[PDB]
Amino acid sequence: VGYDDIGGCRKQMAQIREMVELPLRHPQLFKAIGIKPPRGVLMYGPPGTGKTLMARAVANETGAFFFLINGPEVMSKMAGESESNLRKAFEEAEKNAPAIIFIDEIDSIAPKRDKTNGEVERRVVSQLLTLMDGMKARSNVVVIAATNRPNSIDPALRRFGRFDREVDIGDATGRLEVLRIHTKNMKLADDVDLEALAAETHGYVGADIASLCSEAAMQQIREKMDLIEVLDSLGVTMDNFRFALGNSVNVTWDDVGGLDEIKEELKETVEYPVLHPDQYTKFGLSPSKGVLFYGPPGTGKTLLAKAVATEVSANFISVKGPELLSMWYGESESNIRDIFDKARAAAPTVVFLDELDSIAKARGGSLGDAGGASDRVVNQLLTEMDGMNAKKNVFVIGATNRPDQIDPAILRPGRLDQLIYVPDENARLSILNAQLRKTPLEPGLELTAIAKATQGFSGADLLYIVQRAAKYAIKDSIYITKEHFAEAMKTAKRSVSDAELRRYEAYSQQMKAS
Amino acid sequence: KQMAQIREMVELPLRHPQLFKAIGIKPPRGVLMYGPPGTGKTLMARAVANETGAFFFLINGPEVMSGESESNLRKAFEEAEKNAPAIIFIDEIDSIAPKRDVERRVVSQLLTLMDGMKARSNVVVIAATNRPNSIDPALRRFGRFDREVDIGDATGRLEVLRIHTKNMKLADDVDLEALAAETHGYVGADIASLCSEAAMQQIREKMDVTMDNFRFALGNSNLDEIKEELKETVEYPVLHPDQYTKFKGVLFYGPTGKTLLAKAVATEVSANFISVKGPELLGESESNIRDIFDKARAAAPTVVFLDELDSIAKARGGSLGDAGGASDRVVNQLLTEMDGMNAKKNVFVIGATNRPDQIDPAILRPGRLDQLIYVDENARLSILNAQLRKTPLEPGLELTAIAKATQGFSGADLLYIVQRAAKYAIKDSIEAHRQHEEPEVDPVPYITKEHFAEAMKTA
Amino acid sequence: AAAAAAAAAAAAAVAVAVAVAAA
Ligand SMILES: Nc1ncnc2c1ncn2[C@@H]1O[C@H](COP(=O)(O)OP(=O)(O)O)[C@@H](O)[C@H]1O
Ligand SMILES: Nc1ncnc2c1ncn2[C@@H]1O[C@H](COP(=O)(O)OP(=O)(O)O)[C@@H](O)[C@H]1O
Repeated sequence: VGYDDIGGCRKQMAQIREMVELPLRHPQLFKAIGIKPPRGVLMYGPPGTGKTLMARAVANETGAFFFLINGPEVMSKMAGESESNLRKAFEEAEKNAPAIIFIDEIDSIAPKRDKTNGEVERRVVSQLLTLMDGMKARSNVVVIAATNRPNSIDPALRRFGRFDREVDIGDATGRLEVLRIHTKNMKLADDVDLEALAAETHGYVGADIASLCSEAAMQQIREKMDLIEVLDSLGVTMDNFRFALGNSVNVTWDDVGGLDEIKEELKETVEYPVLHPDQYTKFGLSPSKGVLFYGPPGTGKTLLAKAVATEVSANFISVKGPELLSMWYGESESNIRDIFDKARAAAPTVVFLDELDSIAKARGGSLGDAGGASDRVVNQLLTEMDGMNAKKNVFVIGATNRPDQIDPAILRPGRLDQLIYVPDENARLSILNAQLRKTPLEPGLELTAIAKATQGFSGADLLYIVQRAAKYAIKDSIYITKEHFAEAMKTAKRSVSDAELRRYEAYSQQMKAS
Repeated sequence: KQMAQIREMVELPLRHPQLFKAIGIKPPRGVLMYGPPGTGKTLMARAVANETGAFFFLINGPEVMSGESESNLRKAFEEAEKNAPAIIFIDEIDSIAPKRDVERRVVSQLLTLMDGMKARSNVVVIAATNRPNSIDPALRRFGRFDREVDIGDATGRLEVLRIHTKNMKLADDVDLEALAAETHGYVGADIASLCSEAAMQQIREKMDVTMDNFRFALGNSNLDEIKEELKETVEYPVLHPDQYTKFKGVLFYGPTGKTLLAKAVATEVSANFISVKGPELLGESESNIRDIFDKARAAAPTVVFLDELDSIAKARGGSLGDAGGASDRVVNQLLTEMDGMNAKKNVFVIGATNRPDQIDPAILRPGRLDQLIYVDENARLSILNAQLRKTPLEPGLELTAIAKATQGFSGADLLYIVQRAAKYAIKDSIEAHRQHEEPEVDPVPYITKEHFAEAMKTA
Repeated sequence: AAAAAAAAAAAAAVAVAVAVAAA
């Protein structure tokens, strides 16, 4: 491996490269300044990011001796053996030449010395502390660590002289660079565009890209060997990569019908900050984040959220309202914090909170254990949405069918500033057209007549009618005919009543008057 | 299909390495073999080792220990890399890989030795296992083991028979097709034990191998339209979807044999089956339904027979309590883990109930579970004749009187009637035996009509 | 002549924890 085999982690890679190589390339500089260089690095990030690859690349680029120590491997049940293993490893590393020690997964062998109960763990922790710092501890040898959760480590280990430097190894350009470097040794094709790959694989850590490329290359030969100069004109195409991706929703601005102004507003407010950061920096202002949808159920709020999430390269984390509450003390707030930490850990990201009426509930006062739980959940949500944060890129999108039961602290501007109302036959025509995109249609059917007889149906009702028509067509087979629609139209539901429509109209009128 | 897959995976990266290099993909190098025991994974390994003149360094699981297990692993890998592009067979990997949550050292050695294979090595590894769950995901990571096969018959059984018994002075009146047909669940070694016990019984016969030796060696070893549409409908749904492409669930309700019909599905449908009771699955109460449906979607196709649906759904509505909150979370988990089933993974949920009133209309909706099968004298006669199959019945007895007298009953209480008759006959037999303490082998060998007429009193 | 040696390292125990329910 080499420095050219690393992409995306440009700044941290450069920092580690200089801090490791400057002592090695020439120690005269540090002799002149009269200060010893740092001799420890704690890498942290999700698994499969390239941290051990970076350590190996640095060790290869320099005259070092990469020695790998695994966490679970060195720990044993025998008394006074794991400590002997660590001592032997350090003696070996220091014996031959100035080297790099990469001890992987230290969190398994650093349980904070308070939450642990096994004496071997504390003993190996103390051995590590003595080896890293003490009388003639280290003589021209550096240690590198790796973990997923850096919090579960001894404070004594995160000190200067042991792990004085902490590096965060967590984007589009880095992903494209990894795609380029992972396909350098194979002639794939002439019409394969990497922009779609860098935009579609928006949730890949970086070690999954190698697996994706290998899988596509293997499947290309798997599909090109059933029947079989053969070596000529070999390589992967777009189809193989698409199949590899198939082996996180499938919508693009088409499955939604009507609501043109709402579509345009969402598209602008979501795409402007992502496409033009330079313009906002020039204007020196942040973008709006929050949007709330309210109206009758089954209107397409989830569909709209998916459709505005898909065009950008952002992730999508959808969570139901009551899908987080727990009977325990502090579990719901822990779940909320984990959700938001994940959301802001992969920027950009759009979070779709469904059924806010279940979470917010207009806390007020209830005088009960459920009341206290709701109060704590609401306060945690308020702090996470707008509190002591950085708000790099997070787009919280709300969706409820009873906005009257929401406290006026989440509807506040800066959290859910946009109060969008989601409410016709012309719209129903577009809905039917978008639903019947890939279907064998009859020239004799008139969708206008079908839409004319709705008079207050929802998109769920239209999908139900389409499903009944498809069931009738499959029953006949075992194109869609008009009599299936004729017989399916009589069995309408119209699940949405009239009083709730009056309530929504009153709420919209009050909001407009406000 | 599995033989063609493993034949491609052992021929194409081993005979045309240059073509493999030309594609620019260097991943195929590790193959895993899981499945139930007695299916032929070791037989496929022996066939691979005897179809190629390449080197074959077999290393079993617990034969690696004696710091010399690492030396043995390095010795085997350098021996397989030094000689030729070849194949290594590691049988019973569950002893070497203990799922990790000197074993840690040998697992780390196998990890760093499987990863350190370059393009000029050109060796692949094959590994067989019994259980598919106690394997490291670090061993199942991308780079070592990614292409696993799922080896899940009478022709192969006839082949194994013709392989084993062709080295003996056998007989002149044998038909091995009957021995391959009547033997159902044997695999590999049990047929060898069958031939060995046949030889032992022949030696026992000629001391004080014909067909009869093999015969008792095998014997001494180890609602018509409703069922037609239900079986026919299930078959059509799980059949080819090309007709469907050009163009899952069910519910029982009634007063009759619904769980009996689910048992008949579970035996004779040629598909998988996973069943849970009603309140058996009560964050852990949602995690139970989540990993039950994960086990369902992993073994596609399958049938998830949810017995006694009312107890689970309860028509969530408003209850306003801890039980109400648990019911709402259970109903939401079931709905959000059933509506996410596409045409892929083809699971099928079968429900049955006594009270159809208390089921949730949110679960009786179209698009999730729309069918409604409503569930007699002839079926009652068939149930009584099927329960009394392996029973020494009295010859002067008709069951049409029990069929005509019992109208709104069910199969479980019919079983209760037969069991009470057996209990009364056993009481009569033990009373006659203690009174005798000569009559025949049994003073009451068959169940008379008096036992049925006394057992139906408390039915 | 050969000789033997004794060794007794450690074992593994199980703890029990208490949780708090917020109804
Ligand atoms: N930034 C990167 N550049 C090139 N390859 C990468 C990068 N990140 C991950 N990989 C690939 O992922 C594979 C394993 O990643 P690794 O670094 O072991 O994961 P982890 O970060 O958990 O240690 C390597 O073979 C490497 O090719
Ligand atoms: N305007 C629309 N165009 C196309 N499909 C729609 C529309 N509105 C609703 N649907 C369909 O009806 C369903 C609505 O579900 P969902 O939007 O999740 O409920 P809610 O509207 O209460 O959030 C979706 O599966 C969607 O396909």
